[PDB]
This record gives sequence, C-alpha cells and structure tokens, in this order.
Amino acid sequence: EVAAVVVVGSCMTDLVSLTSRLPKTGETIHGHKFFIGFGGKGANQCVQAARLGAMTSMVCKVGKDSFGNDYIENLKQNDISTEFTYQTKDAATGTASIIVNNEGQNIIVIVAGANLLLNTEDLRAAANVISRAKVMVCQLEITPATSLEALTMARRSGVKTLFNPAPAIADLDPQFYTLSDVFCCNESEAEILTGLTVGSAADAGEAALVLLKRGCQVVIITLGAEGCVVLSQTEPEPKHIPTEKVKAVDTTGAGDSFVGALAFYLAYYPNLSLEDMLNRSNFIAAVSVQAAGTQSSYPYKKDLPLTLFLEH
Amino acid sequence: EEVAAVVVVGSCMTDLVSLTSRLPKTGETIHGHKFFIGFGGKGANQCVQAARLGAMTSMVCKVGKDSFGNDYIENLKQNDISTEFTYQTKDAATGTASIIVNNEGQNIIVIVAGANLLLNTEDLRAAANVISRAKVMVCQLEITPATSLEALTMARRSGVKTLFNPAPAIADLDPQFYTLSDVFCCNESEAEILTGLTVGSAADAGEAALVLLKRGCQVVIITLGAEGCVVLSQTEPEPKHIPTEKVKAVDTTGAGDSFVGALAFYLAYYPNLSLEDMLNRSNFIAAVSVQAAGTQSSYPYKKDLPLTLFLEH
Ligand SMILES: Nc1ncnc2c1ncn2[C@@H]1O[C@H](COP(=O)(O)O)[C@@H](O)[C@H]1O
Ligand SMILES: Nc1ncnc2c1ncn2[C@@H]1O[C@H](COP(=O)(O)O)[C@@H](O)[C@H]1O
Ligand SMILES: [Cl-]
Ligand code: NA
Ligand code: NA
Ligand code: NA
Ligand code: NA
Repeated sequence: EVAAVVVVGSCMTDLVSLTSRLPKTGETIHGHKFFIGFGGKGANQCVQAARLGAMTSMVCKVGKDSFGNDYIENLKQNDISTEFTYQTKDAATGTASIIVNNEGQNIIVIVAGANLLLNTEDLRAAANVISRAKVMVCQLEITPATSLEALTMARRSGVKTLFNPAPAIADLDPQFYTLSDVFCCNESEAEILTGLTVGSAADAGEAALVLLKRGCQVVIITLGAEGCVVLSQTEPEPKHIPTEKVKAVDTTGAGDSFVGALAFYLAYYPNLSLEDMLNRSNFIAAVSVQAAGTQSSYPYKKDLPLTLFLEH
Repeated sequence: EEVAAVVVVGSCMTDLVSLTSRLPKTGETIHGHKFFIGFGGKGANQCVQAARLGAMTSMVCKVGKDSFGNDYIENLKQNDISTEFTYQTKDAATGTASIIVNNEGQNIIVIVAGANLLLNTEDLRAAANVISRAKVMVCQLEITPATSLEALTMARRSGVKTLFNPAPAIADLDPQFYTLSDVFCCNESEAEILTGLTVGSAADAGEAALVLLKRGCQVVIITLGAEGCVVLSQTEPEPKHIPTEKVKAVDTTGAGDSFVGALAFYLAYYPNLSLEDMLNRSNFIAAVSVQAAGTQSSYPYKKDLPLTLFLEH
C-alpha cells in the first residue's frame, strides 16, 4: 500500500547501564543492569503513527552492523516500510550510551553515526514514496541540510510538511520556517530558537508568534503537563489547549508520541479542526507518559478509546 | 577432530566504545565522534590469543540469547575456538562493557556482567570430558567466584594444570584460589589489592609476589606493563625480573589478556620450555598487541610472528 506518512530522520540505539555511582576518570565501575532500547526522534515519531494505524515509511540510515539489522527488525515489527532505510558500512548505527546512578543522575554520550550520512542522493532515490505521501515529518537528528531537502522535496509535490526542530539549533536556516506547514517544538527549543524566556503559556504564545512571523503556517509549542499552545497564519491568537493531569510514570519520548500522533491525524483525519487534532494528540502522548520505556510506552489503536478515531 | 589442549572457563563481554573530546561531567549530555563495537571479556580475550597462536581451545562461558550473544559465538567460531560449551540463556543479556574515551586516551568504563554470572555448576559438569583431556585450564574473576573455584577444582582433580588470573582483583580472595593455582598471574594494581602492599617497582613486586607465593601458589607472575614481568616459584623463590623491549605503544588495552593467553599456549604445547623462556615469548606477543588498536583485533596470529617463538627445547 502507498505510505501516507513518510518520516525522514533518525534511528538511534539506547545502550543503558545502571550503576550505584557514576564513574570517575580512569575508573571502572560494575553496574547492576544493562538494557537496550530503540530510540531516535524519527523512528519514535514513525512508530507512534504506525501504531495508530498509519501506513508509514521510514527514510533513514543505520549501519550495516547488528544494531542496524536489529533496528530494521524493530521497524518491521511495527509495520513500518523499510524500503528506504539505508544501511551503510561507513559508520555505525547511531548510539546513545547512558549511565544512570542510584540518585537518578546520568551521563549521556551520543554518537549520531550513520544518521549523519543520510544524504540528498538517498532522499532522491525515495522520491516515489515522498511524492505520494500526505505528510512528511522531519527533525534535526540528521544533517540539517538533509532535513531541509526533504522538506523541499515534500513542498514541490504538495505534501504537507511537519517539522520538529529538535534538538534545536540557535542559527536555524530561515528556510526551515518557510518550508514548514506545521512547526512543532517544546519550551526549551523555542527559547533556543527565539532567544526568549518561556516560563509560562503566555510567554510561549509570544515565542510562538516570533516563530510564526518567520513564515511557519502553523506553530505548536508543547508544554509538558500543561498541554500545548497553537497559533496559525489564519488565526494568530495563541490558543492554549490544556491536558487533564495524569500520574506520570516516565515522560521520556512524550514529544515524539505527540508529533507522531499529529502526523497520523494530518494524514488520516484532515477534516478535524486543529484544536481537535491537538486534543487527541495530547491524550495519546499523555498515555505514553504513564508507562516506561519510550517506544514500548506508545499505545496501539486497539488499547485506546474508540472516540479518538471517529468524527465529532 | 583435535582435542582441545586449552580450556578457558570465564567471561565474554561486548565492548561498546564511544570516542569523545572530553569525558562527560555528572548530568551532561555530550556528543562523541565515533562508536565501535568490539569483542571483549577477559576469558574470551585469553582464549582468542591462544587460538591465534595455534592452540585448540574450548571456551566455556555463558552469553545471552540476544544479538550480542549470537555475534559473540560467531566471533569465537571465526577464531577457531570450540563453542560446544558456550551457553546462551534467555535470562540475562550478554555481558557488556560500556567505555567512553577522550582524546587523551583517558576513560570511564561501566561493566555489566550479565549472562556471565549465570554460568553455573551444571554447565561446568557437562564439560567434564573436555576438561579431563585438556592440558591447561584458564580462569579469571569475571564470572561467579564460586564458578571459577569449581573450574579450578575440576582441573586439579583431572591433573590439568591451572592458570589463574585474579582479575579484577578483590581484597580477601578465598584462600583456595591460591592453593588451586599452579600458575597465578596478575598485574601490579591487582597485587596491591590482594596483598595490601604498594607496588611501585619491580623490587616491590617481588615482595608482593612472595606473599602471594606463601599463600600456596606453585608459580606467581606479576606483569609490569612496559617493565615486562616478575616471576617466582616454589622451587625457585627468588624473584626473577624479565624485561621487555621499549616499543612504541599504540593501545595497551587487553595486553594482559594477550600475555595470559600466550602463556596458556606455551604451557599446553611447549611444556618443556623453561618458565623464563615462556615468559619472554609471552612478553613479546603481548608487546605486539600493544602496537595496534582494538583489543582482540590487535592479537597476532602465528603466521605474522617470528618463527623463533615456535621452536622447542
Ligand atoms: N507530565 C505530563 N502529563 C501529561 N501529559 C504530558 C506530560 N508531559 C508531557 N505530556 C504530553 O506529551 C507532550 C510532550 O511535551 P514536552 O514535555 O514539551 O515534550 C505534551 O505536549 C503533552 O501532550
Ligand atoms: N608499553 C608496553 N610495552 C611492551 N609490553 C607491554 C607494554 N604494556 C604492556 N605490555 C605487555 O603486556 C603485559 C601486561 O601488562 P599489564 O597490563 O601491566 O599487566 C606486560 O607483562 C607486557 O608483557
Ligand atoms: Cl563499587
Ligand atoms: Na521533542
Ligand atoms: Na513513557
Ligand atoms: Na590483566
Ligand atoms: Na593493542
């Protein structure tokens, strides 16, 4: 089947060691638990959309190494097309090595790896899939130039663009904004992007407006527990969409659950209002927040209320 | 076809190595510039070196039923090591060593033993016929102490020479580890932990070695990085220093394991060399490993070494 949602972006393998204390320079320490997790903002977004029922295609680059083979199998296991998941001998699969002590303090070492080698030729080979999609989703864990090209290829075929500038970059190219039909980020990303302080939903509306003035059609800033705030060119007044309090268990990758869900709605429920989409998206993300383990916490359609999948 | 003359009961671990500009401070997320996966664990390293010199080896160990463990078995097989008693378990992940290295080669290392801790007495018992035909058993401390102790007893009772490497070392090690060791081999910092003494010299090491010898080892060897090693025996208790040639070290990681795996090779295949001789050859082989990167990848093959290392008494 033709994929409605195409995600051009990152896969990363989380390599997590639990220890009683963090090591000092020169020290070997014995930890008490290791585990592997599937991450990367692209793949996370793609998985959430897929689990809600989207036909997706993941365009990305991993290693020709075990991590990369295992990533491919995780995508397939989630019913994501891996036709343009490239494997390269030139770098390892992206990694995040995470050490956490008994106090919850951590050290993280990220090696973007093969994700940085995804390039223009790769995306051109994927032109069929990109052109026939309804939504293209991009972030900033691959080369910026590659994301920019993906956005451009989407615009030239009339595909809707959902851009998530995460992690944020202070001097982001002005074209990112003009190429973004929907531009979605969090509070600390907005601060980096605009130079402002965002300690309130009001402060966020002001940062959102700056971003909107740079040429995004729609700007959405996520606000953790506080839900999100939205503006558009047609409706420039910031509208706050709260989300009902829940007992958060692990909020890791909540933003990716949100974005993936938004991608799902944009592609499959185009006639919902934007306000409506963002409620459903907030809800789905809030579900992810109540279980551990990032992708493993992303709900499937069958475990969610049927109301999220009807009109009204 | 061929009987394994060297049996190694011990650890496999997957090395997960991130190169960075600086080591991360508490709470910090940093970006590194390179990631490598490697095959480690003191047992497997020892075994690989012996195998590459020509020994028929058998690796007794436990890894996960996971990708790391399937990859580890393929590494062993690729090095011509028997994996008949390399067990795989659903109950834990393959052991890991998560390593961050900065531009200066300083590091932080987090080891998670994982499946290596589940190697148990039933697993060893199945290996009894192999142990009984071996010439040398090699153990370390990266599996359960009790499992290593049982491997050493199973070796003794079959008349198989025991080569014990108490690494990582621990204060107040069971007295039986010494009495069950025909050859007991460790480095300077291990010797300090084991004896409570300070070893900042080859002379200091001889004194630590003597303590260790008094606890009942037949032969004690302490490795001394660039200084080579020092040896004592019950029959010859005077410490003998064996130096080794200044070479330009590129990466000394796993050099000790190269040294031990070579020694294991000699004990098994050249039993009539003098001990002094064995330790020159071993020093040399370990010194070659130090001139290339990547632990097992730096361990030389017999065909790439001077033919003089393979001649008899
Ligand atoms: N503590 C929380 N309680 C309920 N929902 C949350 C919480 N944190 C995040 N979310 C949801 O997931 C998204 C992730 O937002 P952020 O925390 O800005 O990455 C939010 O916009 C909410 O929809
Ligand atoms: N810089 C070096 N030059 C030559 N040989 C070395 C060097 N570092 C380690 N080795 C060899 O590997 C053994 C193990 O060293 P150590 O890690 O100190 O136990 C030594 O006994 C030497 O045979
Ligand atoms: Cl400790
Ligand atoms: Na985010
Ligand atoms: Na979660
Ligand atoms: Na050692
Ligand atoms: Na080396």
